Amino acid sequence: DLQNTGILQDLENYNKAWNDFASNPNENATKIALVKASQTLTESVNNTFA
Amino acid sequence: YYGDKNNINVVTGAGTESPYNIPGWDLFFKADGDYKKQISTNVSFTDNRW
Repeated sequence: DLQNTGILQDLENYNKAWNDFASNPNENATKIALVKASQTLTESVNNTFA
Repeated sequence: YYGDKNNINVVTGAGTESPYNIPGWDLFFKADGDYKKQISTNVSFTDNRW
């Protein structure tokens, strides 16, 4: 348990990012940061899967 | 009016949104249905012996 072992936390960080994108839906900046939370989250999965 | 008519919304649910505004039309051109027509003659009337 890396405290909710990292990758299970990647989603939560990624979960909250939608709250931010939800908070500013037209303001794309929230998407960008949210997109990174997507992209790192996927990579760690690939790395974990690896 | 220049805006959507959905509400600004945020999801916190097992299938729940959260609306927290009013679209601009709903003030700008909103049907305040309680009120009624005020119809008048543009002409005015008098005795005309004088």
